[PDB]
Order: sequence, then C-alpha cells, then structure tokens
Amino acid sequence: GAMAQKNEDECAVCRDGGELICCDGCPRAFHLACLSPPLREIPSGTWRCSSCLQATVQEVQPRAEE
Ligand SMILES: [Zn+2]
Ligand SMILES: [Zn+2]
Repeated sequence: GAMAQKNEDECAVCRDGGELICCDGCPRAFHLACLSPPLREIPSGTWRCSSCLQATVQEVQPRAEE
C-alpha cells in the first residue's frame, strides 16, 4: 500500500531548490534543464519523468478463448 501524498521539494540532480517540478506519481523533484530532455516551459497537466515512461508494462489482452 504505502503512501505518497507530500512530494519531495528537493532536486535529485544538483541538490538545488527553487523552481522545482515533482513528477506526478514520482515524489522525486527535478530541474527543467536537468531533465533529459529538458523542458522549455512548465506543462499544465500530468507530467511523467523517465522512470514513469520506463515503468510501462506490456499490455496483454486476457480472455483469449475460442
Ligand atoms: Zn537539478
Ligand atoms: Zn515519475
């Protein structure tokens, strides 16, 4: 189960703060230029880091009878 309400307000690249952006499902924080690829502007929605994109599992289709 665990819990992850309050996200981390500290970077994990240069250990610097200020204009930090924490991933949706990942409390981890990063800087615009630090991110790869770096973001030009702050997105207004659900942003996903590399970890999230790499956390994609093969979508299988159950019930394959007949
Ligand atoms: Zn950084
Ligand atoms: Zn993430």
